[PDB]
Amino acid sequence: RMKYRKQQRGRLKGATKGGDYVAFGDYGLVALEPAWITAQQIEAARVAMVRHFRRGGKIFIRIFPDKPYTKKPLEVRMGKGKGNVEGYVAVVKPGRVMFEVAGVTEEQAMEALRIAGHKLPIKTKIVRRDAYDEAQ
Amino acid sequence: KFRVRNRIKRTGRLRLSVFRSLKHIYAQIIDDEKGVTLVSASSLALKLKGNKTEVARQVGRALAEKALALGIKQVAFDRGPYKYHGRVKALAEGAREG
Amino acid sequence: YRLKAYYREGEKPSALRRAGKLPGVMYNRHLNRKVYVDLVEFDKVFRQASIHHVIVLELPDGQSLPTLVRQVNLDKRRRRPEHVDFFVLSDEPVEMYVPLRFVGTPAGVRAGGVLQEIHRDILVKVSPRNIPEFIEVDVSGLEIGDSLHASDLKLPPGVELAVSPEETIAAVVPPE
RNA sequence: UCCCCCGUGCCCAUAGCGGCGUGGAACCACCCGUUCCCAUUCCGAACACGGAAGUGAAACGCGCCAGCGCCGAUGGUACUGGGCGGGCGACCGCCUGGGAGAGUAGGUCGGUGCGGGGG
RNA sequence: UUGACUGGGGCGGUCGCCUCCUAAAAGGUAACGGAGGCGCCCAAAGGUCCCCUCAGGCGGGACGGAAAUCCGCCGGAGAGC
RNA sequence: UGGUUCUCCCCGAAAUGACUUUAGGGUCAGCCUCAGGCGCUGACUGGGGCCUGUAGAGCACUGAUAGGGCUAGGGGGCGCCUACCAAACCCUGUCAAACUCCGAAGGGUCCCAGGUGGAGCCUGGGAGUGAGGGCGCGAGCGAUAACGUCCGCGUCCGAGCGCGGGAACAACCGAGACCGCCAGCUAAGGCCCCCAAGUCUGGGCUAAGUGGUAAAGGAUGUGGCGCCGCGAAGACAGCCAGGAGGUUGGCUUAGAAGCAGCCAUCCUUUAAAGAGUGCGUAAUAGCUCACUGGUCGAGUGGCGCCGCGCCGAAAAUGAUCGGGGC
Repeated sequence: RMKYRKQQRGRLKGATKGGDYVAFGDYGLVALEPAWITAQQIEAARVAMVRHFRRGGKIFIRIFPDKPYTKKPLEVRMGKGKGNVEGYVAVVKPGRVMFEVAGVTEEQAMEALRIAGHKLPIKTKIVRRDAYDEAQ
Repeated sequence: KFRVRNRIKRTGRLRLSVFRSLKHIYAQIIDDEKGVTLVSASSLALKLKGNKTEVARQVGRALAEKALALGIKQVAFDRGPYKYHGRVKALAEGAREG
Repeated sequence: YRLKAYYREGEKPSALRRAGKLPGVMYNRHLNRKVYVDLVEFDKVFRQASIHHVIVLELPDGQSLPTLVRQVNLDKRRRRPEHVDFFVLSDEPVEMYVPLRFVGTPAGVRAGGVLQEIHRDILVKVSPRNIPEFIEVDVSGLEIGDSLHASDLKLPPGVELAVSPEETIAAVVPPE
């Protein structure tokens, strides 16, 4: 909700930023293919997330739209598009961890995310943890 | 703080860096671009009287001869906090003018 | 724990990676060497050992060095280690993260609400001769309210917390 | 030769901040005064002149400390001149040279020419 | 005589100059691509010499906002131009 | 706009910039050719010296950001209090063409060298071009549409619709055609026949005619590797038999007393342990193991990456991988 905007499409090269690590939560949802995820999609996932286990734990959505997706009105050529119209999106490079759950069973957690994946226009993978950290 | 550096505005080589203490005044001829000093004329770190101004002169005469001796003349004055006033080198010899 | 650490000569990191090895490096104010292990090896150890407990490497020539893993790198696409820097311990007081355990069950069940491991394990200055396995968290008397952090831990001897102190190390929050 | 100190330049934070004791014989400063020179939109605060009684408390100088700051490898990757495969495509990969940024180990409370005064 | 551009023409918009970006680490670089200015102003807002150093933040202060003016620390530039 | 007449030889473009009542026209520059003149200075390469601000990356400024912490202020009863509704501020995570603490490869230029080339440089005569196009890589516009559209570096076509391959086919792969030969070696791609040259020699995979070019998403389709159980505390499949007692605790009980729904997850006690996964109505009342003996005496259940394949798969004149046929 700010700054001067209606920006350049730009492209998604290798996913040099497609691969973080569960930061909070317990289990997670990492992306396999690069893409633009419409807020419309995030919610549509998150919602079903919470909704899968009514009155459950916590949901963390690390990805976040901010890129304005413009579009023409159904005509020809003459200056950038009315822009936005539908809205904004976030850019996901294969490997980024989109959503992550916690405070619940793996049977409940794992199965929860699985659904989300159906909402997102990508191919996903689910992860656990115990991996990366900065301890000794 | 005083960022004076009234100097720094010295481009024509040869600097007559002065320095007034609270009893003794020191003057010094320096070559920049090649950091080194040549002529020197302190106040009491020399000897002479005990009167600032009075001294401030006989202390400059010092630089005169001393300098001229090794082929020095045209130069520019100096010292930043200086405040061109009491302390003085109003003396013959050096073509530093003033 | 322990596991062979075969000396890295210095040729084709991928060659390893791909072959079966796992480039690494061991160092301290004194030592600094190129090493390599084996996925299945390192994994089987770290997966459980991580970097909370001591690791001793068996160099092909007698050597038996006390160490810890300061950092491991990942190949973004499909998390798989790429490199590893080993901290060859000795005696000087050293820094390191030590695990924490949240036992019991703080109020947060009637209406729900679950905690949030705000700092699974923390770093505290300590001398090697003493290296606590994991530390305890006597929290269970706080609801959606506040949370604990910094000096709210029975940090045993030689455990001068090495943080702020102020790092919120835990917190309980509402459900969905 | 090696110490101490007053001027100065250079490197341009590894010399910084903040702590901790020290130095007054010399230097330096603060001090002693406002008659003269000259002073502050009002103040000798600062500029300035004349004096040296008192002081090292300020300020500066010199040491020690790592808590902040600054520096910071090696490894390893990202990316990449050039060359080149796979797949329908979206994209993935190799060969040959180059090679960070972050982060780790760790380093640092300076270094160094010139001229002076003192043992 | 009743202009040109123009993802046909008309309608619409535009037409010179300045500044970012696009622009792919020398320059230069398109599109009816993204985004803003100019068609003036200073007789001091110009010379030179000599001085001073900001904005903020924190306390403390009669009237006094949440910055009127004062005093005290901190603040290398985020003010000014 | 159309037309422009004999022959051979040599070199050979351009479809860009600027200004144009200019936009299918023109002037100058750029690229071409000829003459003369200067002679190693050319392209490209090696070694040095600076310039740079992209790719990556990073939040130190500009902004944006999810969660927690702390906390001016601001709602709600109103003092205490209460969910980040929420300023700054600190963490944890991040994002950016018009952000940068940082920063490559690379590019530009100067010097010293290499480099005799249809290289260069100077002057002058003659031009044409100023309608490009495809492909690859980097970006805009588009819809991460177009044989779309604009630029940037390169290339090929243009002018190489001359030659080999790709079934056919300007620009994809190979390669720059003075001419002749019933000579040889090789490119690409090929070697079952049409159709030149292996039905060549090992080692594996696939049974769809896949190969013979469709996606999310699906399935004990196959073949090869891995980790967790756990099997004389000898069931993994038939199979016998109990199908335990306070369990029949919660709103709603009209009924939860698993076999309504939100609150439990203790106990008694052993065949063992259902805090009950399951066919129901009015609960309840019955059924099978989710546990255990007898024989039976052996590999069985649970997840996961890899190779190939399968479902997902509907269009119009007769069909087919170029065909035959594998």
